[PDB]
Amino acid sequence: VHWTSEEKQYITSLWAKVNVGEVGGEALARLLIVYPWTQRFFASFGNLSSANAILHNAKVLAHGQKVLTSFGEAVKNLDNIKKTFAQLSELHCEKLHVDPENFKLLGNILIIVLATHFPKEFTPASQAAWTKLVNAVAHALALGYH
Amino acid sequence: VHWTSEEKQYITSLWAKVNVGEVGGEALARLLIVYPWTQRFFASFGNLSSANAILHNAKVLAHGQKVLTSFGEAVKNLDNIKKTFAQLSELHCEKLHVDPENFKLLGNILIIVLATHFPKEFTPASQAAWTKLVNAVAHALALGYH
Amino acid sequence: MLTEDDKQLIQHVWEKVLEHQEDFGAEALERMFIVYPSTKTYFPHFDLHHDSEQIRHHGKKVVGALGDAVKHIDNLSATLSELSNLHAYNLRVDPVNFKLLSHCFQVVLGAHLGREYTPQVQVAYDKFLAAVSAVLAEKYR
Amino acid sequence: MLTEDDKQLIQHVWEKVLEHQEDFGAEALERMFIVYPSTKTYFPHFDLHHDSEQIRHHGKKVVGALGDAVKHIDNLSATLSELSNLHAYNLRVDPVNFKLLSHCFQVVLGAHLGREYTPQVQVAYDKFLAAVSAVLAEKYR
Ligand code: HEM
Ligand code: HEM
Ligand code: HEM
Ligand code: HEM
Repeated sequence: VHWTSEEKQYITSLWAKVNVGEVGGEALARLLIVYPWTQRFFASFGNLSSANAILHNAKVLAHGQKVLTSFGEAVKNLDNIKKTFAQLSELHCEKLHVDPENFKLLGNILIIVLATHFPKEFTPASQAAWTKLVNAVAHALALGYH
Repeated sequence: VHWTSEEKQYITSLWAKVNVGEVGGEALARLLIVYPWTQRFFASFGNLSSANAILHNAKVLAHGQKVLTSFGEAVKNLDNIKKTFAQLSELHCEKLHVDPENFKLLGNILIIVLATHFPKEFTPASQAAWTKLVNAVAHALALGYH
Repeated sequence: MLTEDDKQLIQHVWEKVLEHQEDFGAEALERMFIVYPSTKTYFPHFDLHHDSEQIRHHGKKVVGALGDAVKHIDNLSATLSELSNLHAYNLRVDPVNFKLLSHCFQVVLGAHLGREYTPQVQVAYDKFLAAVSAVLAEKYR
Repeated sequence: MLTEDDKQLIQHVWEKVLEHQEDFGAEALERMFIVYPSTKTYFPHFDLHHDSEQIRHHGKKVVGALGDAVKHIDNLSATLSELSNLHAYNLRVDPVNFKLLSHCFQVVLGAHLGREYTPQVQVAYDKFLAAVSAVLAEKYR
């Protein structure tokens, strides 16, 4: 990509205030609830039979924390995202066979979650930078297919 | 990408038999007919008011020939596609503002057209190689956005 | 399909939107224009500066149409017929863009409701906005 | 929507398909498995070698269902209700894959009709397959 000082600042400044556990659990729960076919990949996670069950699922929440921690690795090294996710790209593509379209859906969910958590700071400009971020992460993970 | 000898052969051997003018006109006409919103980008092309009008539109046919000739530049240099289309990427993204999803739709149309023209040679294996090709071209053109 | 629960969650959030149709609409549009600049090419006749008169008035119109959609949720196709012909035949709007505006509208809702934009409310609006989008693009199929 | 012309073009092509349901179905499935290998993970219980008994029998079932869809084209949701529950609730099929199989089916049609798979026939089948796909995934919305 091509990061401007302003974009990097919108990303790092907001991330420093992010409750990774809360935001991560929210993002994954919403993925499973809003796009139910994604539950196919989490059979070992136990009860996912309802939105309430998903929101109270310890494994879903813990996994969401690990996923957002991963996004954090993109935030911490904005110019080397493709490289940082090469490993995870192989996992999701070669091992799990997750269609790349879902990487974009999760990214969209994260944008909405960030908006619910930072109403004043998540301006259109901030959204633009963060959308560029989630898209870069999705692109990096999809490389294991292209 | 990562081209195997077998894939390169499926591509070069079939392309050598391709009537670029016919296949190109067919691909573009089908894009405009099957996905009508794409007509937005061809206002200067005259009458596109019906499938028959589109199929008899000289400019649509001529433009399709130029587009398939472009695909030919990918076929002729399979290991340097990203580079070959960098220029066109700027045109479609920065100048024309064509959403990248349409690059994939055109690629899909080309696959179907090739199947109608080469029933015996377009085996599932041949299709796999050609799909890898149109996707690589679409990916290269979309880089002007990422 | 949209359940009775979905409809109630939608209506509860919607009565807040109707109080500031211009503000909400303009914010959704501006986020789309800034985050997805390609969409700006559909509005060359508009002054696209922040809070321009054209953006605010159009924002209100968009919200008004969504409001009508909320009312006749069981009769979407018929209710938005004029608008579906407009977006498909006149404007030739790429279907992908309906998803972009829908997403931006959800961001506006999230920012304004905060804690209250729960996963259940998100599902309800995702279903609703997706249904509206399908209708606005049905003249392509 | 599907016009009377679309339906006639569809039926003309379809009576040929019904003569070799197994062959057509198996070819569409095999192209999907080879071109989009990720889809193979939905069939771990199947021997996926070329022309396997499981691929041919399932191919016939898929074509049979599409055939029923052709018959009750005005009542799709109701006609495919059992199958929509199956693909959404039991199989959890990713919506993207319906588009992949639809595309592969079109390739099979193109290969078998050659010159006769005109842009008009393609439009008709694209509309038809898209409608069927929307129904098979409607339990997600
Ligand atoms: C594009 C954003 C995504 C990122 C950054 C991401 C990151 C990760 C990471 C870091 C792990 C390893 C967890 C660990 O260390 O235990 C993981 C696992 C996994 N991911 Fe993702 N992921 C993403 C999207 C998705 C999507 C869209 C799906 C499918 C709906 C998915 C399905 C899975 C599955 C099934 C696992 C295995 C975990 C287990 O079995 O416990 N991921 N992901
Ligand atoms: C991804 C496959 C595509 C390739 C390889 C491609 C290639 C090209 C090339 C080489 C030109 C320049 C023609 C010349 O030399 O005069 C061109 C022009 C153009 N393309 Fe594409 N294109 C693709 C897809 C698309 C799509 C999907 C659209 C939108 C639906 C589009 C819209 C246009 C437009 C509007 C022009 C300008 C031509 C004019 O004004 O006469 N292209 N393309
Ligand atoms: C939530 C989905 C959408 C709804 C409900 C909607 C609704 C409307 C309505 C009601 C109008 C007419 C306003 C009037 O009569 O003054 C309109 C106009 C228009 N829309 Fe949309 N729209 C939607 C999405 C889009 C998208 C995605 C685009 C493209 C990015 C778009 C581009 C336009 C344009 C260019 C006009 C002309 C307005 C003018 O010239 O003032 N719309 N829309
Ligand atoms: C053209 C759209 C589709 C139609 C009409 C369709 C139709 C059907 C039908 C009728 C069955 C039941 C066969 C029986 O009763 O023996 C079935 C089963 C199944 N389908 Fe689909 N299907 C479609 C798309 C897909 C897609 C896209 C996938 C995923 C890649 C998929 C995966 C499956 C699986 C795993 C089964 C279980 C079959 C078995 O165990 O034998 N289907 N489908």
